[PDB]
Amino acid sequence: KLSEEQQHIIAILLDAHHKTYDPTYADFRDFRPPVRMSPLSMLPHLADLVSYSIQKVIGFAKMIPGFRDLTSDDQIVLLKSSAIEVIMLRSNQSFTMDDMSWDCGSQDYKYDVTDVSKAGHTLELIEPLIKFQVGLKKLNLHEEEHVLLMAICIVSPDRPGVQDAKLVEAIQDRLSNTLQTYIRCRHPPPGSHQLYAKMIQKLADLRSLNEEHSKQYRSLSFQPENSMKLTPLVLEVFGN
Amino acid sequence: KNHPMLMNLLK
Ligand SMILES: C=C1[C@H](O)CC(=C/C=C2\CCC[C@]3(C)[C@@H]([C@H](C)[C@@H](CCCC)CCC(C)(C)O)CC[C@@H]23)C[C@H]1O
Repeated sequence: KLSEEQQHIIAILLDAHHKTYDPTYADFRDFRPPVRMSPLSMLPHLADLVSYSIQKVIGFAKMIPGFRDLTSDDQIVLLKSSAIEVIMLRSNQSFTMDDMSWDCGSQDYKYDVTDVSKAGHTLELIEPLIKFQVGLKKLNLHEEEHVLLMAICIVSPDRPGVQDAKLVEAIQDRLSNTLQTYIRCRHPPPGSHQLYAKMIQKLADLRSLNEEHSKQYRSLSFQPENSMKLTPLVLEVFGN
Repeated sequence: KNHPMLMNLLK
């Protein structure tokens, strides 16, 4: 029993994702070129890809019903904390179980564990990242579920530095109710069973990955030489 | 708070 509002919410989140996610990956040609030889050799390319993906996530977020009613400061706090997580989430669409890699339509734009290693991150982060991708991919989400999960991740009350937790919660709640009802009404067994609880668990996994990223990012970024390889938006969003 | 780029992209 999907309300008219709920069907509305889904239609908006699908369009917003379509407008901010190009399944052809055409823009990837504008990044500094990938290099798979030295140490940090994929960093310039992958920082570009991250920076781009931050812009696209910001453009998705702005379309989330209710998001615009938040304060500018709270919008900032939510994006800054969720950015890496949504990039992780949104990355699942290019992630392929065959190769255990992210496949962006080209050999040059196909990323594996070793490429991520060339970004300067350890296996301590990379291993759980790939495991995350595998478990998320196995959920086999409908695109409606996927777009809802992204929006729910962005509008989390439980983010440090939030001013209006209560308004953020009421925005999320309406997305959570929309998702729950969608799974029940639009999702067929067996795919649907405990699907919500598993989607909720991925949000928890993302938080742990986010913690580990911030740590390795401080280590990477702490050196000025490495920091120079990043983009101005990546430095503003992640830190410096 | 020191986020000019993010703020500009948001609106
Ligand atoms: C458009 C898409 C496509 O689906 C392609 C995408 C792939 C995402 C990938 C694959 C390459 C490695 C990426 C960029 C990861 C980064 C290198 C990331 C590794 C640690 C993960 C927590 C480190 C980023 C920095 C800034 C260097 O700390 C995050 C998402 C990963 C992202 C998405 O925006």
